Amino acid sequence: TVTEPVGSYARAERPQDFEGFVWRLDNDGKEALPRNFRTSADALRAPEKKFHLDAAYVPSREGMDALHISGSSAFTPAQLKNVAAKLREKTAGPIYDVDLRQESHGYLDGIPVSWYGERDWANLGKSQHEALADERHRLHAALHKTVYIAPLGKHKLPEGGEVRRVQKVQTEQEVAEAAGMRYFRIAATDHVWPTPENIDRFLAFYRTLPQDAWLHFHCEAGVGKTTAFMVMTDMLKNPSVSLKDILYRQHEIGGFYYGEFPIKTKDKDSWKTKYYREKIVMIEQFYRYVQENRADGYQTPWSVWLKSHPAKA
Ligand SMILES: [Cl-]
Ligand SMILES: [Cl-]
Repeated sequence: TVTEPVGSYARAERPQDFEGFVWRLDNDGKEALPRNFRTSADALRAPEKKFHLDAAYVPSREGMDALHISGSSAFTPAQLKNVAAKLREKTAGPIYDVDLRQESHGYLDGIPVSWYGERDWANLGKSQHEALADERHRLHAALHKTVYIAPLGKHKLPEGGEVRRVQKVQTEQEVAEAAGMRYFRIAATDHVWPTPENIDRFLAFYRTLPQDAWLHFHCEAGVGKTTAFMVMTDMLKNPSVSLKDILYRQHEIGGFYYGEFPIKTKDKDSWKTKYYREKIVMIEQFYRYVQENRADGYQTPWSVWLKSHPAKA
């Protein structure tokens, strides 16, 4: 009798110890595009040293050209419009803004902000329904109110920033439409593997997309959750491609490497270690799901399949 199965370690943490306490600046808006902007049409570059990968290896590009996905960090309304434009030059299908942020976020006076709690876990433990409700109330309560927006610096604590009386409030859905992009929200928690619920929602969403749909995934930094869903999409759309090729190419176009590697972590980041290891196992577990469930068209949802086929540490 285990309390929390592999893939659900975060459930053991206490949400009450990571409540939001400040409006974090998601992007200074100085660049034309958000950080870590990348597409499946991009050329593959040398892997990062930290992952100890074979730089000489040439991963398969089978399906890359048809994959039609991209990723990036958070952004300003203007940076998103730039993304939409760049993507429109690559496709004629609907471009989706896939918001993988569980944390409450929005735009105050056009400034992209989020209600940050330690580890960005201000909405940890909440269902998507509750997280969105919190976000809706907080965004609305900020109108005509004085707010403190600041970027995080020393030890993930507010550093400088600005104070202003909000005159306009917008949700990402609104900003997404303004850029001519469809919107789909997946309330996934930062630093951890997406819950069975997050993936169940994404999978149902995937089966409904038209053939020419372009998915633009993004989170706060655009590395962790963004690469995971990019990887999942790659596996789903290109099931005949090996796990190695998938992980290598998703990494070499600007994403994170979700395979095994010497996980080195700072003393103040040691809490991340087990989550990184958990994600490596779950990545393999998802790959197994796709291989064993594509034949009948995914009749069995991920959550259900995962319960009868739990992963090992
Ligand atoms: Cl609920
Ligand atoms: Cl993440």
